[PDB]
Amino acid sequence: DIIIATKNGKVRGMQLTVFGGTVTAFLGIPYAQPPLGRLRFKKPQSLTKWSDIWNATKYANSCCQNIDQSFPGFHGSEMWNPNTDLSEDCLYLNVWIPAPKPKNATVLIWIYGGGFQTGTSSLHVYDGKFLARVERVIVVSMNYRVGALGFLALPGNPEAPGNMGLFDQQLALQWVQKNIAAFGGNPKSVTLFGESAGAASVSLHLLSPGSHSLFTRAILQSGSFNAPWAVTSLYEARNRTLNLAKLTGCSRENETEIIKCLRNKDPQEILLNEAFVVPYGTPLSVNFGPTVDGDFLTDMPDILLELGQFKKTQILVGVNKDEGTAFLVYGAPGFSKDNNSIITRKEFQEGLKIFFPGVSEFGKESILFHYTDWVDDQRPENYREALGDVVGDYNFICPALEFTKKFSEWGNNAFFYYFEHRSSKLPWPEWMGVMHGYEIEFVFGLPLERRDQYTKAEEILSRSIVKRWANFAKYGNPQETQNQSTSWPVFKSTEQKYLTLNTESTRIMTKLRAQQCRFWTSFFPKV
Ligand SMILES: *[C@@H]1O[C@H](CO[C@@H]2O[C@@H](C)[C@@H](O)[C@@H](O)[C@@H]2O)[C@@H](O[C@@H]2O[C@H](CO)[C@@H](O)[C@H](O)[C@H]2NC(C)=O)[C@H](O)[C@H]1NC(C)=O
Ligand SMILES: CN(C)CCNc1cc(-c2ccncc2)c(-c2ccc3ccccc3c2)nn1
Ligand SMILES: *[C@@H]1O[C@H](CO[C@@H]2O[C@@H](C)[C@@H](O)[C@@H](O)[C@@H]2O)[C@@H](O)[C@H](O)[C@H]1NC(C)=O
Ligand SMILES: *[C@@H]1O[C@H](CO[C@@H]2O[C@@H](C)[C@@H](O)[C@@H](O)[C@@H]2O)[C@@H](O)[C@H](O)[C@H]1NC(C)=O
Ligand SMILES: *[C@@H]1O[C@H](CO[C@@H]2O[C@@H](C)[C@@H](O)[C@@H](O)[C@@H]2O)[C@@H](O)[C@H](O)[C@H]1NC(C)=O
Ligand SMILES: *[C@@H]1O[C@H](CO)[C@@H](O)[C@H](O)[C@H]1NC(C)=O
Ligand SMILES: *[C@@H]1O[C@H](CO)[C@@H](O)[C@H](O)[C@H]1NC(C)=O
Repeated sequence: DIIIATKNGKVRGMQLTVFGGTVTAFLGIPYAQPPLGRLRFKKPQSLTKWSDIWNATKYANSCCQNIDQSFPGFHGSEMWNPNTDLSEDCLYLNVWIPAPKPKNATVLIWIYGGGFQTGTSSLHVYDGKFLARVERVIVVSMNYRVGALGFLALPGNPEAPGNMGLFDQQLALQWVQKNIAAFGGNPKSVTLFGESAGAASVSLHLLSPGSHSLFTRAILQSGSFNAPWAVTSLYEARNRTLNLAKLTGCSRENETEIIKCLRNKDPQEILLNEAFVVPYGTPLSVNFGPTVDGDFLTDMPDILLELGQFKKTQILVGVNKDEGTAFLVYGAPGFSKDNNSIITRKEFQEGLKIFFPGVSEFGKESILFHYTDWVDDQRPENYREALGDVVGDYNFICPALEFTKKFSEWGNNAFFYYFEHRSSKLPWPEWMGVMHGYEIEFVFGLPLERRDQYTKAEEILSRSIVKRWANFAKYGNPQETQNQSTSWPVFKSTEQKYLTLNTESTRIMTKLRAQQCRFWTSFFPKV
C-alpha cells in the first residue's frame, strides 16, 4: 500500500505494471470545492481538509459537456468523447509518479483541448503512466470546466465573472505547488503542456500574473491564445450570456437575478442551448471561451504579446501538417470520411461560407484568390486540399508561428516543430493526412507499447519525442543527445528555423508557410 499525506489529508493510489516496471497512479484527487448550487459559474473555492484516506484509485467525473454524435460508433470521433460520467462535480486531477518514488523529479502538467467546450483528462491518449515510467517525470493532469459552465461571462460581476475554467486550471497548478513535493516532485521544475485549446490555455498562463510563479516552462501543441477562436471579446461574450438567458427564459433586468435563474437550471437545459447563443456558427465556434475578465487576463492578449508582457522562459511550440482537415467533415459540402472528397470550385466557394460566415464577399474572394492559383490546375484534389490548408493555416499554423516570432523577440529560447507523420493506426481516411490531435499519442508514448499494433518506426519516433519533450521539461532544451540525432535549433525571428518530426527523416527547415501566413497575419485581419 502507498499513502501520501497532502495538505488536505491522506490519499491512497494504485500500483501499475508498466514495461516490466512500476508506476504509482493517483487518479481523481479533488482540488477544489465542487462548483455546485450557489457555486455554479463562480471561481473555484478552495478545499476543506478531510481526516480519512481518500481512495484516488479511479478517474473521476468529467465536467459537463455536449458530446460529438456526428459519427456514432466510429472510433475516430468517439475516442475523444468523455470516458467517465459527466457531472458538475468534476474539479479533480491525476498524478503519475515513478516507482520507486523519486526525490526531486521534474513535473509535467497536461491541459487538454476541445475548443473550451469539450475534453477530459481521463482519455486513453492522455495516460501519463508511460512518461512516468520511461523518463521518470511526474505527470499531472486536471479536469477544468468547459462551455458556459466554465466560461459564461458578465464582466465585473463575480456571480459570473468569466474564465472560471482557466481559474480551475490555475487552482490545480497551485495544488501542485503546495503538494507535489510529498509525491517526490520538484515544484521548482514544472512544465505545462497542452494541445489545441489546452495549448491556448498554456499560452494564457504565460500572460496571467497569477500564474507566473506556478510553473517554469511551457509547451504549446497546435494552439495559442492569438488564434482567432481563442479569446472572445467582451461585447459578444455579453451578447452570448444574454442570448442564453433569453433561451432559458432567464431574462431579468438585475443582471445578478439572471445568474440566480441560470443557477436553478438543470445542467442539461444550459448545455442544450449553448449552440444558439451565436447568430452564425462554424465547426470552430467557441460559444463560451476565455475573455478579458480583468482578473485572470488584464488586457487584450494580443497587446500583451506585442508589448512583451509575459513570463520570460523557454517555449516549445509546434503544429501538425494537416491541422485543418478534421473540421471539413463536420459541415463542408462534398466532404466525407467515407470517400476521397474530391470537391469542385463551387463546392470550395460554398465551403468558405461555412468557415467564414460573417466575412465580406471580398474577404471570401481574397481567400479563394490566394489558395487557388495552382501549378497543375488539373490536379483533382486541388480544391479539397486548398480548403483544408485554408482552415489549418488560418486557425492553427499561422497564429502559432506568429506567437513564436513575437515571444522570441524578447530574448527567450523558442523551439518550433512541424509534425508530419500520419499514424499507422489512424482511423480517419488518407486524404485527411496528419490530423489535428494525432501527435498526442506520440507525445505520451503509446507507440512504446509493442503490444499496441504500431510499427517499429513509430516506436522509435515516439521514443525520441518523449526524450525531447522531457529534456525540454527538465533542462529547457529539447535535444536527444545520444542516438546521433538532429540538433533542434532555437527559433529566431530573422531566420525562423524549425524541426520536422517523422519516421523518415528529421530535418531543419526555415520559414514555415511563409507565403500563406503573410496573407493571414497581414492582409486578411483588415477585411
Ligand atoms: C462523398 O460523399 C459526400 C457525402 O455523401 C455521404 O457519403 C457518401 C459516402 C454516401 O453514403 C452518401 O449517401 C452520403 O450522403 C457526397 O456529397 C453529397 O453528394 C450528393 C450527390 O452528389 C449531394 O446531393 C449531397 O448534397 C452531398 N452532400 C451530402 C452532405 O450528402 C459526395 O458527392 C461524395 N463524393 C465523392 C467524390 O464520392
Ligand atoms: C484536439 N483534439 C480533441 C482532437 C479531437 N477532435 C476534435 C473535434 C472537434 C469538433 C467536434 C465536432 N464538431 C466540430 C469540431 C473539436 C473542436 C470543437 C470546437 C472548437 C472551437 C474552436 C477551435 C477548435 C475547436 C475544436 N476539437 N477536437
Ligand atoms: C478505500 O480503499 C480501502 C482499501 O481497499 C482498496 O481500495 C478499494 C477501492 C478496493 O479496490 C480494494 O480492493 C482495495 O484493496 C478500503 O478498505 C476502503 O473501504 C475504501 N474506502 C472508500 C471510502 O472507498
Ligand atoms: C447579438 O444578439 C442579437 C440578439 O438576437 C438574438 O440572438 C441571435 C443569436 C438569434 O438567435 C436572434 O434571432 C435572436 O433574436 C443578435 O441579433 C445579433 O446578431 C447578435 N450579434 C451581434 C454582433 O449583434
Ligand atoms: C536509442 O536507441 C536504442 C536502440 O538502439 C541501440 O542503442 C543505441 C543507444 C545505439 O547504440 C544503437 O546503435 C543501438 O542499436 C533504444 O533502445 C533507446 O531507447 C534509444 N534512445 C532514445 C532516447 O531514443
Ligand atoms: C530540489 O531542488 C531544488 C533546486 O531545483 C533545491 O533548492 C531543493 O532544495 C531540492 N529539494 C529536494 C528535497 O531535493
Ligand atoms: C440584485 O439583487 C440582489 C439580490 O437580491 C441585490 O443584492 C442587488 O443589489 C440587486 N441589484 C440591482 C441592480 O437591482
